[PDB]
Amino acid sequence: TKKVAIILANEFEDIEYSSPKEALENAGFNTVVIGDTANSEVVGKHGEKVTVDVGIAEAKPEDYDALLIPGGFSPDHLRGDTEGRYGTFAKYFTKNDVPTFAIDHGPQILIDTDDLKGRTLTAVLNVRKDLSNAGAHVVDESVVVDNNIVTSRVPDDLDDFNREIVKQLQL
Amino acid sequence: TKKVAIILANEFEDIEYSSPKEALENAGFNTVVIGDTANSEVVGKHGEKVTVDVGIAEAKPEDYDALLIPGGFSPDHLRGDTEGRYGTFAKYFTKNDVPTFAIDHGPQILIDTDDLKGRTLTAVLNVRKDLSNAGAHVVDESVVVDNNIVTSRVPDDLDDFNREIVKQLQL
Repeated sequence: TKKVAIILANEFEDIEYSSPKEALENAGFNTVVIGDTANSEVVGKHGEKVTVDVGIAEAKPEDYDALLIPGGFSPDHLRGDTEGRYGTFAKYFTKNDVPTFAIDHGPQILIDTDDLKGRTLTAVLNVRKDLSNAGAHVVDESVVVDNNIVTSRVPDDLDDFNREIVKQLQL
Repeated sequence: TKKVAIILANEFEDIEYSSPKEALENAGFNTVVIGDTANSEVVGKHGEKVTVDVGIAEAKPEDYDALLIPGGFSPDHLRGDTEGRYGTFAKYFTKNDVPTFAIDHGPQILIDTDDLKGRTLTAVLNVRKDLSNAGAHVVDESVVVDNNIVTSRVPDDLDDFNREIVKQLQL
């Protein structure tokens, strides 16, 4: 069975967690929350409470068949890690062409892989300039699929996002 | 006289608004809050309420002698402006070498000027990579002064930040 790593800090956009999680699980895939401390709780911008399954220090990226990065301010928090561990984690996925799903602010973590040069991505308007500064070809579409990397901008994009991420994993 | 434009959205870091505002006003300078709509109220991430003085649609950067950008998630919201009007507002200050003060996440708005290449600044760890990708020389110091641009990282830097921003205006 295929299993998706979801990297999560506080103040994630609740629905950008719950909606892709439900779409993946409905397609038969499992999901695992990776955050600072196993068994700690992170809380969405709108109060959703999620328990972290696996600590970032223990997580083995090769265990997972895809990476999901919900938006809101969770990505910004993750990029506060003094050792940059979430960028390093994401880099396994970008370096090995493993399905990598990132919505809204989620693509901010992909900047930290240094692997975006010549990749085609969208994201929330707020961060598009930083994606372009990281060398991405940035567009403004509801979903963008560049081989393994699937990106979307906002919660209104979820239908399109969800349908692409599940297709990616079916391969 | 001397008037400092403070660009502000919801979820600013309260003290990064109030402490520089108070230093500037102690030293005899006026502050004007620039936001989406004149006379509306924005609320800090710890609850502080601020009235917007001047709407970004009306505001003319030439009218001001400095720009102050408090951090928290305010800069992120401002960068979400559909027409990019807060970046455009900042461009006046960076092009014309007017005193420009940004703390914590505040330098994220300076990215949108496209004027950071070769400039030296600091910011909160979370956004340094994006400043480097924008061509800035990023360092980790409590306050950095590059001609007109004064930056700092976190609220603990505020004594150093405040000293430098007031020194700019006296000069």
